Amino acid sequence: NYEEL
Amino acid sequence: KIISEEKEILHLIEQSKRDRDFIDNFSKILEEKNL
Amino acid sequence: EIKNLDKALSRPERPIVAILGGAKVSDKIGVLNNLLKYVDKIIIGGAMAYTFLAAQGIGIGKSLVEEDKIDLAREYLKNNLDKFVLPIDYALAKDFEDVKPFYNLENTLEIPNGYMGLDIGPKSIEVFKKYIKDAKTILWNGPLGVTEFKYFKEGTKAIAKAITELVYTVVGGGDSVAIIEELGLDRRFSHVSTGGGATLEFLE
Amino acid sequence: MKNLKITAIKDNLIFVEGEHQFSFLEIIKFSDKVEGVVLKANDRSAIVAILNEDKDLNLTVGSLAEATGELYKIPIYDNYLGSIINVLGESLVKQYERTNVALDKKYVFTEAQPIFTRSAVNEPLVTGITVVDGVLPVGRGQKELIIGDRGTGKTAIALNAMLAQENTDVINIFIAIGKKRDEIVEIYGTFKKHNILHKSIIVSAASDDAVAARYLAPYAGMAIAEFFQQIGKDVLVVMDDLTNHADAYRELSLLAGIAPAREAYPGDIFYVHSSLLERGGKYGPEFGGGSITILPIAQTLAGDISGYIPTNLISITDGQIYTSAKLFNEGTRPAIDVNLSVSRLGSAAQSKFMAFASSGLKKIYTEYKYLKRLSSFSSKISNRDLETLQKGKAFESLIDQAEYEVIDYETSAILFLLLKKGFLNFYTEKTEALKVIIGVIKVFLAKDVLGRKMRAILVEHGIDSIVWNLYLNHMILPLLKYHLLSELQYLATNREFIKKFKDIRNDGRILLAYERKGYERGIAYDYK
Amino acid sequence: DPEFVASTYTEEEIIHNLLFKLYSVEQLALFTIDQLNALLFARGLGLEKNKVRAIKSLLTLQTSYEFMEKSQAALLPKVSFNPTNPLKPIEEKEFTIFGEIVEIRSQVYKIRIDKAEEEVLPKVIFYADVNGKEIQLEVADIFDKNLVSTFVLGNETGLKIGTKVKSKNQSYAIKISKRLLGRVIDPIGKILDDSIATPVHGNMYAPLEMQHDSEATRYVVSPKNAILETGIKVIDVLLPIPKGGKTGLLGGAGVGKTVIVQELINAFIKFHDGVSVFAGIGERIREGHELWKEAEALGFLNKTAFIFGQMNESPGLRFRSGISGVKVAEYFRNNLGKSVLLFMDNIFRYVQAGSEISSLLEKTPSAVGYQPTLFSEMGQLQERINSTKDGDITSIQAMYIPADDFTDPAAVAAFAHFDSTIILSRQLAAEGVYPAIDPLESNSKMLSIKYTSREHLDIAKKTVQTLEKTKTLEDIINILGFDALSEDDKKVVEVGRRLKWFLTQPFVVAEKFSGVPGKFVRLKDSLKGIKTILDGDLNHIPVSYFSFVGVVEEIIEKFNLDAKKEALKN
Amino acid sequence: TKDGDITSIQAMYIPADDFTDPAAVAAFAHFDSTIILSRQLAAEGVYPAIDPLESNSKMLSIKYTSREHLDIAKKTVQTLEKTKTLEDIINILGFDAL
Ligand SMILES: Nc1ncnc2c1ncn2[C@@H]1O[C@H](COP(=O)(O)OP(=O)(O)OP(=O)(O)O)[C@@H](O)[C@H]1O
Ligand SMILES: Nc1ncnc2c1ncn2[C@@H]1O[C@H](COP(=O)(O)OP(=O)(O)O)[C@@H](O)[C@H]1O
Ligand SMILES: [Mg+2]
Ligand SMILES: [Mg+2]
Repeated sequence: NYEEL
Repeated sequence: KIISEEKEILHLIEQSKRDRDFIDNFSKILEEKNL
Repeated sequence: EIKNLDKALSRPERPIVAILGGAKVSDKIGVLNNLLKYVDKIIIGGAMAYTFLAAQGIGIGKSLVEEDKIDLAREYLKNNLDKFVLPIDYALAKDFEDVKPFYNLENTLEIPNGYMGLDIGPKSIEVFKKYIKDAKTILWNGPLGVTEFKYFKEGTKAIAKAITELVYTVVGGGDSVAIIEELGLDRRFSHVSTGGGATLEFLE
Repeated sequence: MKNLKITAIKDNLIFVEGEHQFSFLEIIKFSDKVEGVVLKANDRSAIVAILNEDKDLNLTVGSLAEATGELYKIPIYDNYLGSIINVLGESLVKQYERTNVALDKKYVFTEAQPIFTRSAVNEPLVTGITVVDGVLPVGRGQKELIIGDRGTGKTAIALNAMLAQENTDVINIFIAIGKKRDEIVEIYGTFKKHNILHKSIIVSAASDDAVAARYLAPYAGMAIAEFFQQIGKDVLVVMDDLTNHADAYRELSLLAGIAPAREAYPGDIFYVHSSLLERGGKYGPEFGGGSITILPIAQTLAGDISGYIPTNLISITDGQIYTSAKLFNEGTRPAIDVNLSVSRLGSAAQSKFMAFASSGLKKIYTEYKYLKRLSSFSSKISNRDLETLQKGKAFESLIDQAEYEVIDYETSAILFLLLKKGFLNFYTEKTEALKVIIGVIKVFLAKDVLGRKMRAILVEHGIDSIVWNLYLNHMILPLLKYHLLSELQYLATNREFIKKFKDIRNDGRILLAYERKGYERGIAYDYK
Repeated sequence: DPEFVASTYTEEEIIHNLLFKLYSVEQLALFTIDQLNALLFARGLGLEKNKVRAIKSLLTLQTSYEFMEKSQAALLPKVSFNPTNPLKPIEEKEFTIFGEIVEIRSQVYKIRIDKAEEEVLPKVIFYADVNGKEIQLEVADIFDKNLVSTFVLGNETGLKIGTKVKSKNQSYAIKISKRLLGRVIDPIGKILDDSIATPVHGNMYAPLEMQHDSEATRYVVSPKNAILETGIKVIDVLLPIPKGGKTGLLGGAGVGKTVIVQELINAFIKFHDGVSVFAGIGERIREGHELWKEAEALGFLNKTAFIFGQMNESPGLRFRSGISGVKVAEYFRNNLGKSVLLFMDNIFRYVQAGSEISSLLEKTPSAVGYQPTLFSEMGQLQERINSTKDGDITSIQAMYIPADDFTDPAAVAAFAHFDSTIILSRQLAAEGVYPAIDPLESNSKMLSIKYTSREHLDIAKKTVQTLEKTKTLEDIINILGFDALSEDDKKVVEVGRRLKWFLTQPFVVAEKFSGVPGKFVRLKDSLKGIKTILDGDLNHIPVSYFSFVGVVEEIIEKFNLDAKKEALKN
Repeated sequence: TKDGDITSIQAMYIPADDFTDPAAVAAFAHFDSTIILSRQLAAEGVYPAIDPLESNSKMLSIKYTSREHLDIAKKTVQTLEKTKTLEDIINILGFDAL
């Protein structure tokens, strides 16, 4: 996921 | 706006600590006055 | 014919890597869709690469862009992020004239004002060669640089040599077919499509 | 033309009076054959050291002399190769005839070329010694000192280095400073026997030659080397030895009247060696495109490397090969101290195959030496200790070779890889298995046409581990297995030999047939 | 006013200022591995093989106050450093003294003066012209009014009796400016990096003139108070380098000093964003060429000023290399207000050249044949490196100890000035341990509470204690076997082994030998890793995993990956 | 020369038992065979007091002797060196440590 990065 | 106020306060604290610990100008050291 | 566009588009052997060389971000959108749901690792070169750099927030200088699809690039990076390999080094010139190139030695990502991007630099060449070395399928489509200029065609010849010296390589673009004909790049590629809109539809 | 006259003769040094523009080391001519160099000078007088003497001419007070105005220039002649010569170019022992038309004249005291004329040293100079080739690499253009006590085998190492160039394109120049004449003649005979005489020059200044001649011999040798390098050649230079050269210079300086310094050597004893040794290196195509490799020799007293001259020579050179008397007593040949020797160049001076073959040999040797030293006191050792002892013993047995024995670069690399794989620990104290292995590998790489192809692949191509493993498991191991069985019969009874050699093709029939037809040991294919 | 603020900056200044650009984390998540690695290499943090770790490193570098200060200043009109007490160039004179050579020898020539407009001064330079080549002779002794003695600065070939010489009654001078960066010269200013000898544009300064109004000015100095960050785990944790002091690199031959020197040059130029001056004394031609070529290749050539007194040059020329390097550093601090990291190699050769010059000029040798003015000359060299209001001059000097004799007079003279000594071991290098720094023998004066924290001191003390104790116990292990240890001794030995192997590090310059990419480890990361190892947390990992890594997490990740592969294999 | 041989046997004196004396160093360069006598061995009663661990000979080559002689000489010198090393251990740590 983009948000996890 | 690049530097936040909190980080500026931290930098001021660190610079004050450095200026207190290591003194370059000898007129900044407390002297006892003869009486 | 069908042995590449149809037969080879069903059960590719991992790892699979694709190269798209073009000067328009909004000229290959659909291709991305079928590519991202088919191929994981993709090289991107050209003016659409500079559009992607503008989307990411990097400086672009006086390079040609497509301001309409900036948010489209942001969306294609947000959903999938560890897929694309954009170049780092960019040979630059003051204007469109093919003059002796100039480089940004420090912070190679940034493109300063008064310069436009036309071709990738030696660091980008080396990193692309490193990515090419570990591969099993090659799908070349278009020039990552600007082939029409003499002082801006080193990238295409270097990547062609890298793809040919070392697994199956092919060509899937009319511009790639032209570059191969003008440079002799059929040593490793089985065949070229030159489909244009037909190639885009077969790749969509 | 003569304008100087002799006024005194003290300590074999001539004192000349006359009005001239004297310069340091200027040549003063006393006759057609006799000449000297200026050590000190005034506005009207000078001190001259004679280079050579003539029986006919007897120099006295009042004899006239001519000041040439130039420094010493050595002439280059056709028959220098395969010859022993003076510092003046006279053929003491020659193999061919001299045309008497000099090809060139070189200044013996030329300044070294600056840093922009050099190129990176990246090619291996094959010494012919396994331990030097693998653990202490020497590259073309690298000055490498050989330092040790008397009778430890330094001259032997240098001679091995020159003999290993039999099949290469390197030119050998041997400079003898204060050496015995019989030893020089024996070295010339050794050159002749090994067919390296046609490209070797010896510049000889014996122990009873004039001191100026002994001082100038290395400079003349390096001038000849520079003549050969300026036309793009590779040259290997051996100086034997620079301690005698320093002694000769000290004698000259003390006789002249120069104030003594540390150990009574003149003040500039470091300069005369640094300026001499910095003239060797690798050069770019615009400045000759050649290379000069220097192997100076230095003698220490009871292992004391703290002397002035050894310290200077260690500070100047790129690496040091130490010869130990204790290792000579222990039976090591050559008695090279690996723990003390250093090579700053490293794998940069090795081929890719050799670098891959000798990755971690120094660490294994160090661990083995530590364990062997402590073995006389310890009682309990782990299994890793047993494997370390086996590998170290195999390494010691591998790096031992006879005198004037050249071992090929690729043979050394293959032996190193065999050791690293564990294939050389079955034998012990016999060292005939390793002898037949070396013979087989040399014949395979030198005679068999496919062996020649493999040799080229190993020389100019750096192969990966898989390709080398395929080579080892398909041609080397079967040949070694068959010939080890055929010449060491009891080896088959060894459990380790049977274990390591149970998954290799048994090609004994065809190789026995080739033995019957008379093919020499090592030719596996005759596909002409 | 973007146009106005950009009007005060040259195009090269904008190119440099593109480095100090702030990137938001939202943008940073969208970069690729290749772009992140390019950014890290441009900012000197070294390559990273993980995404989130690279973003964290970039954010940590960007969140620093100095980086934010530079980024904020990069969007403002140029402010010029106003030089107080600059270096004044030499004055313009004519050739006022004329004479000729009357006595010759090896390296020493006597000059008789015929036509003089003024009396000759000590240390002035006489110029001679032979075959279109210029030779400089430095004056040593003035015997009477019209007779002096001189020694050559360079090559003495071509000099003879009656060679006319002329002098301006001035010491030797060199051309200094910012254009000296990226060029290679010798102490007297001769070009050494090309055959056509493209000149260096600058002003002529005399390196032997200090330009002090009074001696009291030499006591207006600021004692060292700061620690320079190098990115090397062992140096940062155990041997802090003073900023404005002196660090000695000691060892035998082949220990690896020059690789450390190159790594420190690169780290100072890239990470610390400064100016580097290299002064080779008795520099081998091959090593000088190699170091120049790798400086060009690695990209720190354009910010380094090289001075090379070569090994084959006269001792007088070899002696002046340190003075010329010090003068260049003084110019780069006083005139431009930039912190300079000055590198010296090799100090032993400087001492040897001084001894040679003393012996040549007929002076009575001191003990062990050294010059009577040994300590005086060492002080003369080392006393011009200091820290003043204008900036810092840090020195990192490599020394060769002959036969490991630390009581040699040259070494005894050198230790009088070193603020931190880093001693390399040939045994430790032979074990494959690099950078092969001996932690027990080396020590730093900056590992106190005046400069470091309580945590740093505690970690350093515990590390040294553990290493000494495991060194003691290893002999017992070797003799009596690993079983003879007690229960606590086994844990101590394992912790010590893992600590010793964790201190190794791959350098970005040493990629030529082993082919392994280098790394840059911050002080906090090294402290956290050593703290984790000291507690015994990673005692379940084989020792082979601790070798040549960057941070503590790499070992854990590699061990977890190997365990996963082993679990999948069966 | 071809007219005949001149075989030289020479005795060299070592002042103050200092084998680094310049005269000894100069003489070492000319001896094909070098035989060094020890004062400690003579004190122990060994006669001749020849120290084989300090001497050397260039006639120990395959060009002049057989393989067996070379092997025997090398083994003898190696054994004497090992014994000399072990005598220090015996002297300090006693005999039962071996
Ligand atoms: N590889 C070798 N195997 C066996 N003997 C060897 C070997 N190398 C040298 N020797 C022997 O060692 C002795 C010394 O040889 P060499 O002339 O090389 O010594 P050196 O160190 O130059 O001595 P010196 O001080 O007399 O010049 C000779 O007897 C020679 O035969
Ligand atoms: N960090 C390192 N990694 C690998 N090798 C090194 C390292 N540092 C030094 N070396 C080795 O040292 C050799 C060069 O020695 P050098 O740096 O000149 O040491 P010194 O200058 O102290 O003699 C090289 O061959 C290299 O292999
Ligand atoms: Mg010899
Ligand atoms: Mg060094």
